[PDB]
Amino acid sequence: TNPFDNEDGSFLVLVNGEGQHSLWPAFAEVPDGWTGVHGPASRQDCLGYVEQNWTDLRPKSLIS
Amino acid sequence: STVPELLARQVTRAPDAVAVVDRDRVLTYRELDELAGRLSGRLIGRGVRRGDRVAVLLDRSADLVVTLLAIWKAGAAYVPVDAGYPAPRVAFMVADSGASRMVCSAATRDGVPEGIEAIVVTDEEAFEASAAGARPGDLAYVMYTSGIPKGVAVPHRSVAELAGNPGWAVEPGDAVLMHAPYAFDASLFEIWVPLVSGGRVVIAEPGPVDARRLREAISSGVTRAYLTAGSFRAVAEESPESFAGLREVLTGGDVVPAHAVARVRSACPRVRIRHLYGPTETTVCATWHLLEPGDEIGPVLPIGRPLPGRRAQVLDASLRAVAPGVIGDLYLSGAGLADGYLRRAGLTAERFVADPSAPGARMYRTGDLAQWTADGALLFAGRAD
Repeated sequence: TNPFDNEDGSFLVLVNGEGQHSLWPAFAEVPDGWTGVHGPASRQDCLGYVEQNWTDLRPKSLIS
Repeated sequence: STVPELLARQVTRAPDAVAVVDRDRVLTYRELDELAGRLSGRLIGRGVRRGDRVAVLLDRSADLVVTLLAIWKAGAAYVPVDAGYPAPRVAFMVADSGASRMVCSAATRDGVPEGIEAIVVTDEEAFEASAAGARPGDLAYVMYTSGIPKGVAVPHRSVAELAGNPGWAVEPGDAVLMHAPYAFDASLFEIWVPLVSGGRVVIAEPGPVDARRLREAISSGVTRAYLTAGSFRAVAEESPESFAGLREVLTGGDVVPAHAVARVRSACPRVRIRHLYGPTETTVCATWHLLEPGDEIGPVLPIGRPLPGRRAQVLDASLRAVAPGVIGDLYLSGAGLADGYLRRAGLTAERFVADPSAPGARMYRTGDLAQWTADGALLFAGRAD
């Protein structure tokens, strides 16, 4: 099963310098340039954090 | 960069070159620029501001190309709507996309939803020509892909990387046939690639392009044409000689069997055959496979190698890179990524994920399976589902 689609998987939410959010399987090392900000949690819980906390898809560089 | 910036170089270099040919209408590069400037002036005068979305409901025509460029000059992003969509689908796309104004023609005027400002492209207005100018981080278009259609928000930077890619190899003498719906991103090759290259866009006569219309288009000077996989397969098996005289035929989307390509090569030895692969989320195509004139396709048609400026990874369920000959999950990175899905941050964050090979970068999870060949091509291995 692809790790990003596993509804029973454990996931992180990551954020980069542009404010973009990413789901991430908790078993995998977080890539450079990304910071974990939520989890480990369920896939739906992680999606909820993103929906709540990512309010503008626009890159933070674009805004300023 | 932006396509308008790239387009501006061709207007400066060869202003009297042909840019767009419609049935009895021929627009030069300079004429196209001036028309787009006037319509842009109208948009600015109506209160259009940077980042606004403007829907477009037009049949393919010279007026269409002008409209897309005008929206870009006003700093806005166009939301392309096919005039043949049912009204509820049109209403949904306009509402989901956040478009407050919609450019139409007399013929399409009745398709503008109630409560949405209709802007009739052939109407004059008093506003002077004016352009705010496109910027690479600003949005360029929102194209919908499906259960329910979702809007893929693509920035100018990604459109220009695709349109200006040196691999297209489109030159000023080229003439590209335009018949794909502008609601689909194959239209980015048919419209913007030739215009950033100095060539001309040839608007196909109304109705589907069949083998006969293709032969006729070639006789009139068309040198490159994209067909959907279904259309390519039909013409290849029934009338493969109809591609004769093209410099390059392109195809992609649905599956294309190697047998279809071999039939074309046998009938048309000098035609370049290009297979395109990629989702709307990565602007038209992320990988491609080119069959040079005289060369014979193997038993399998690859999806090919990443375009210049792009990268692909094939990872296993642990996110580890696989060796050649191993089927894994295909991820696309580098140039051409969309910003994400409008109004859908969760979906963006699950499809557009952190890229372990590029600091701070994203990769798009295609949902397809692939394997590498020993020499760095990709073979499709089906959807993960």
